[PDB]
Amino acid sequence: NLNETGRVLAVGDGIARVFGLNNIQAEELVEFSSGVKGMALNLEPGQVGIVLFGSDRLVKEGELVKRTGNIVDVPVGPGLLGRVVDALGNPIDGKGPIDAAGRSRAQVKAPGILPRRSVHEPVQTGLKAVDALVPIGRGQRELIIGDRQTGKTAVALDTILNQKRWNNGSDESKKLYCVYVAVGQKRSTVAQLVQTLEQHDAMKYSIIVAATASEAAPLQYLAPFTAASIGEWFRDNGKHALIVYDDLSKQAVAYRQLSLLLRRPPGREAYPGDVFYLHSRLLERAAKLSEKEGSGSLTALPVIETQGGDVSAYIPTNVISITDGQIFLEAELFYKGIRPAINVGLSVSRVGSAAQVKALKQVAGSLKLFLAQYREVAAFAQSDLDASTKQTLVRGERLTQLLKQNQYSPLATEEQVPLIYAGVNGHLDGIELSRIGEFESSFLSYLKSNHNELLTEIREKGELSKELLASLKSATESFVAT
Amino acid sequence: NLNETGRVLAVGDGIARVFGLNNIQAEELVEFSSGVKGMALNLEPGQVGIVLFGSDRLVKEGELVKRTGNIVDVPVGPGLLGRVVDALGNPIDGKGPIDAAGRSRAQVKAPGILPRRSVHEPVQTGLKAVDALVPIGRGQRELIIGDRQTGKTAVALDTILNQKRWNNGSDESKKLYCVYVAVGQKRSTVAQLVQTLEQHDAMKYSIIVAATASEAAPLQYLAPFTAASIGEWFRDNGKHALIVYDDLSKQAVAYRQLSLLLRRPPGREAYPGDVFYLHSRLLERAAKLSEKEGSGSLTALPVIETQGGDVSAYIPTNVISITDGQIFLEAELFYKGIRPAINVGLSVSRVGSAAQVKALKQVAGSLKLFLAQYREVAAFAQFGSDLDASTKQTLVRGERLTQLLKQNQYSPLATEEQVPLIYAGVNGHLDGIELSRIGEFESSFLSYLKSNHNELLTEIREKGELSKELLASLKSATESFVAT
Amino acid sequence: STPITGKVTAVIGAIVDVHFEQSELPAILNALEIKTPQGKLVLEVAQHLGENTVRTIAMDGTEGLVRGEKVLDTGGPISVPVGRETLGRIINVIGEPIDERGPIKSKLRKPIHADPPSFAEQSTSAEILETGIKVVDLLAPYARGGKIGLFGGAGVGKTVFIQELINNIAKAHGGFSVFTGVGERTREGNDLYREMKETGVINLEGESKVALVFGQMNEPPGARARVALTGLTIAEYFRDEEGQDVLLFIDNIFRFTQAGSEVSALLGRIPSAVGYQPTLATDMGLLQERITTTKKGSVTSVQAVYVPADDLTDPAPATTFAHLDATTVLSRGISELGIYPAVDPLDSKSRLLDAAVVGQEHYDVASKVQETLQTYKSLQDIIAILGMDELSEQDKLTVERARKIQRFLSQPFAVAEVFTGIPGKLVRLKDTVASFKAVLEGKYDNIPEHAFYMVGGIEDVVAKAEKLAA
Ligand SMILES: Nc1ncnc2c1ncn2[C@@H]1O[C@H](COP(=O)(O)OP(=O)(O)NP(=O)(O)O)[C@@H](O)[C@H]1O
Ligand SMILES: Nc1ncnc2c1ncn2[C@@H]1O[C@H](COP(=O)(O)OP(=O)(O)NP(=O)(O)O)[C@@H](O)[C@H]1O
Ligand SMILES: Nc1ncnc2c1ncn2[C@@H]1O[C@H](COP(=O)(O)OP(=O)(O)NP(=O)(O)O)[C@@H](O)[C@H]1O
Ligand SMILES: [Mg+2]
Ligand SMILES: [Mg+2]
Ligand SMILES: [Mg+2]
Repeated sequence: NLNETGRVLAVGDGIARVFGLNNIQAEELVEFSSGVKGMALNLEPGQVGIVLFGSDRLVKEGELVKRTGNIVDVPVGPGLLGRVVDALGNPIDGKGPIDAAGRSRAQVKAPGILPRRSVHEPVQTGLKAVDALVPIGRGQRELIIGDRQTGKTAVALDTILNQKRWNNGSDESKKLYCVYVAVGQKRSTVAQLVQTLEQHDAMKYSIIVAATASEAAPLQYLAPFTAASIGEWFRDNGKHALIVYDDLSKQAVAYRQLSLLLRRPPGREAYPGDVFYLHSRLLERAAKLSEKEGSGSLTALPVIETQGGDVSAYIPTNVISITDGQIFLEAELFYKGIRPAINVGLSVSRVGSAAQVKALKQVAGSLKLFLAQYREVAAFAQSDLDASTKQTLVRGERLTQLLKQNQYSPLATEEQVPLIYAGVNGHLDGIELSRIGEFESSFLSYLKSNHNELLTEIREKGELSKELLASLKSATESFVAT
Repeated sequence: NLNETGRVLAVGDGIARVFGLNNIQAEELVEFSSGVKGMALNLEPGQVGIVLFGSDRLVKEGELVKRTGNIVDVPVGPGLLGRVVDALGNPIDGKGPIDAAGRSRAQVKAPGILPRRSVHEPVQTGLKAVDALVPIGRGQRELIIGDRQTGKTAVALDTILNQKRWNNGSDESKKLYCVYVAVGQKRSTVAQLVQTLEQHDAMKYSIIVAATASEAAPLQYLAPFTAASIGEWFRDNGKHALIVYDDLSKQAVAYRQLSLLLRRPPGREAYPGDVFYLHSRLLERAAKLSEKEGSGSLTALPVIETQGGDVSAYIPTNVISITDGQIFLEAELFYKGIRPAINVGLSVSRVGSAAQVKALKQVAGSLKLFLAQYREVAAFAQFGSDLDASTKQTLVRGERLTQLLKQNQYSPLATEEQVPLIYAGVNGHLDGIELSRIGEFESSFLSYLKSNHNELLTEIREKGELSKELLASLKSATESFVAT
Repeated sequence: STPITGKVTAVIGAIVDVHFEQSELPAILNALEIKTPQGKLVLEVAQHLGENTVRTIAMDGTEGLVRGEKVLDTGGPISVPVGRETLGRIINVIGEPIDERGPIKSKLRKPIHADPPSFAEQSTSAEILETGIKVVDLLAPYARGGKIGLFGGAGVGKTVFIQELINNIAKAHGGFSVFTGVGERTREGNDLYREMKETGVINLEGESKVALVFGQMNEPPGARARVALTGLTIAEYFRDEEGQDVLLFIDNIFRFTQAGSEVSALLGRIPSAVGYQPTLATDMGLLQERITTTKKGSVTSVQAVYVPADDLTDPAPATTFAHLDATTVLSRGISELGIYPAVDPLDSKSRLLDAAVVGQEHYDVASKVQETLQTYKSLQDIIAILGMDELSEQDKLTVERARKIQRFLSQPFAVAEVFTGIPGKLVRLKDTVASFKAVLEGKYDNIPEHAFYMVGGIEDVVAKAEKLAA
């Protein structure tokens, strides 16, 4: 026969070389006598080069291989919300079959030059530092980057946890569905990340595509595209998702494994030439689509893991030059106790201004200014300083303190803008630096009881009246006096 | 009959590919019709891949090759004592046939988990810095690492010379036979060395094994293994040998050479993949046997040469983690007058005090930590901001302690010469004496102690442990002398 | 008897190719046997090269092998004896005894390769395992059921540390324990076996609480590359079938990766970066993911991790981090100060340090101790250059307190008496937190630095303070 079927010539190291299968398409999924699946990546004169999805102990020389006539696809659609799948769309959580609105290929063209609009709606993360200083827009691609154990996942997870504000509501255009792509993580970690969103009732609007430490490299290579196509479902259907890739470092490592084994030629650090093209394809798929396209959107939070802080490292270079900016983490800031451990000086969002709750952007155009000058007079923290550069150190410490934020407790916008107001306009300079802790708690609960109306206007109008500015001012001066 | 013979297919660069030799063992020895011997390392399907022990001008295509039926192996036994042999254990001195009690193989399983003991005997080097700071034990493996021309060989040598103290005696179980392996050294340099051994009547208890610069890569790679066996004889038979591998960096250079030419694909810095396994299996062969097995020890001093002080390069890293500690020698230290240029900061013996002599231990209490604190205060001194009575205090002592550990080449000291020196320094009897004069203190002190309180010196030696009264006599004895 | 035979067709170092009759090949990961003059030689099928030929890896030395020599298919992966019969015994990579106490008389053997538990078999618990070691229990507390790595470059104190753990944990532990020696020093193993007997943990004429699996560096890559799974399987069996608590000690897990490294090229794989095998990630994944608490029972593992060249960003250790619940980072800089254990108080982390698990006070003390030292670290520029003189008064005190704290984090281990001549002190977790709390609020500013160094609890700080002032 040999047009629909083949014979394994040899097998090892997750790769099997197969004779025939002559009608096979590049990247066609195939199936082996034993039942393990694999995909065909190299189509060579005499043989096909298939990568395995399972242990190659299952495969032997001479075995029969069957075409499935199928480019890797995945079930997509909302029947997936609250589910934990592997990279092929399979259910890994004991909850029965996925109800798929349809199927999409793992590989898909990015929305072109034409069917996009400029990013203009906020992704509100709840994190004071991020929302105020590194504003993320819908459709944007903000990159989370830092060394191991700095807090990268925490930033993403708080974005996810903060969507209850809208996802529990009615208004579609205002909800945001979460997609967490776990790559080469300890299953017990994933398990616990699940057990964490369910503890915050976030699962109901999240999807976990799981490609854990121990699974075949192809699955780890595929998972992000697989999940990409899951996101686009929402994008294409006038809705909004956001997608967290945790992490791209490990995806690149996976791609590497496949290539080297297929004996594709290596470059810098033994990555194939098209490792860039790998990640460009992925992240270019994220966008804000134009009115004609249902105006849906897909936002991207790729995670990238530096090594001893090396942004020049091969992979971080590629990815940094694809994204619209970075949220930058540092263990130094972390052990100082500044959590989130966001390096402000190094974090940018190329989208920026355009994506900020106008109200937060109103009381914070000054914030990047102050914290800039505070970074420059910082070493003066060691006896005879003039009142100007004394003052600069007075704001900075308080301001930095104000942007610490315990985990899992993201703040509502109408809850951020008061604190950032009292800060920037100098109502904390009087207060000591240790009390800035209890300040926030007591201010907000007081504002809730005695000024719930101003808070309501911010939450509703999204902007600040000349009156609202005197309202807040008065309510602050009252609380600061008290 | 192609079972026991092969014809040569191609020959070049120490390698001969060979059709036949069907019954041949991996790692088996073969004679070529021409005379030159070789070793089979790549038994592939069509053919066999052979590294030669000789030159190859003498091997031609088609020339018949022959099975020995043996794996590479050496003569062993105390007959080797005094002899200079090549990698395969052939006399190269001129003194005629080796008499052996038997033959070991070059590769031998290291003694297991089971037949061993704790290292508890000192291997006294007679090097003040070493015997107080990084004390070496009968059974332990201890790396000597540093750049080129730093004094690596010198440390090893001064150790060997010292054993005279015990080898000219009759107590077999206090004796330490030395094996010195010359790997990649030039011949004259092995000469220059056996001369010095003889100038010190040290050759009667040593065995040099030489794989000099010019010899075949295979012999270089092999020497340490063959040597390990020569001294394994001693360990197995109730005695204690000392093996100095001078030096592994070259063995690996050569082991790299077999492989690249046998065409095995390369590892990092073109080394083979298991260049670690290479050394690990050798160095594990050093051990201190249990009573059931005869209590014999074999002790290893490998040497390793770095470049530009970099210890983070491949091979040093490998061996550094294989051994029970290192002695780092440094060029900077050297040129400012610390010789041995031991780096206390970085040198360790992981056995530690277990292998120090009790007396030395007693008066060396805390010295190594203190010497660290000393570098500490001396780094803070660079601020050249005024010192207090505490820092000036420890600076004065550290400077004198530093100076007290300096030592001339070829002069290993008895324990009882070492002990009072250390005691004088530690308990601060040296602290009011000019730095340039500490030189003269040392010998003038020892001269007086021999002359007068010889009864102490002989107790320290005989007993190895300063009893409370002996601390007294010594205390008195030192004070006495410091007042001139 | 229905035995399958092949013949050796190549030997290249640790790689042995074998050829079999028509489509009748043993599958990948199967064991093969060759009956040699002394014992047998186990092989492990690695690839199917084609034309009825397989590439194997040798669980031993390949010298003396003759091409065309009969090979025998065992029919399945390497087997180990399992259960209570491995208690008190020493085992080599191929489930054979090495203690010369006769054959390991168990009812079951088990393949050393096995599949890692499904996502749905996982068990998350934030339970805390008290070590007795001040810095761990304060700053990066180890999790029962957790995984726990000990990172450290050569000779910074990993093996000593891990033994201090065994000294403490492995008594108070009701269940069983496996220790795996993966490519370490035959003599270290020797000590352990003689300690186990004397700690009582082993008893060759009665009941024993621990199994011993050894594959030290005196052994060829294939062997050093599988003995982890040998050990790990024995654990697995107590986890899943004795339905109970295990403690899995691996020293040193980096040699599993290294051994993988040493044969990679001979199996014909292009090197990846830093000359590590292309399969580093997934190979480590495929092992680590089996070492795991599941619904049937709990494992708790302590793995020493060699950090090559003291470089933490070396592909090998850098990968291992993701696998552990708690990371103890030993540092040369620390150890060089005479501060044992060499734990880096800042770079050490454990997921359990969260108020929800240890309480707020514990979390606050632990955070402040960290802030303290972080400041003291930040100021070491200004201390060098402008002395201690040129400082704010709060700072002068922060430094005073940081130095006192640095020392209170060291502690004499029992195991390390040969090094300190100082008796081993063990500290209770509540005593740790209380004393650091006290130290932090200044209720000890008068006591000299040396009084905190190499002592147990705050009792010992006072005791020493006076004993020295005398
Ligand atoms: N804002 C915060 N406040 C307090 N603790 C935090 C905060 N953010 C993170 N953490 C803690 O700090 C640790 C590091 O956070 P984490 O999200 O694991 O960063 P990461 O980059 O994902 N580390 P990893 O990906 O596992 O190498 C976690 O153990 C958290 O408990
Ligand atoms: N204690 C010492 N006092 C004076 N000179 C010494 C001492 N130890 C070694 N040297 C000298 O330094 C020179 C080189 O020493 P050496 O013992 O060969 O170190 P090395 O590391 O073996 N050099 P090499 O192996 O040839 O790269 C010799 O000429 C010695 O005389
Ligand atoms: N608690 C301690 N107290 C005093 N000395 C210690 C302690 N821990 C380690 N050391 C010293 O450091 C040396 C090395 O200890 P060890 O635990 O063998 O380091 P290591 O990192 O395990 N070596 P390796 O297994 O090759 O990485 C010992 O010989 C001890 O002197
Ligand atoms: Mg993370
Ligand atoms: Mg030399
Ligand atoms: Mg160790």
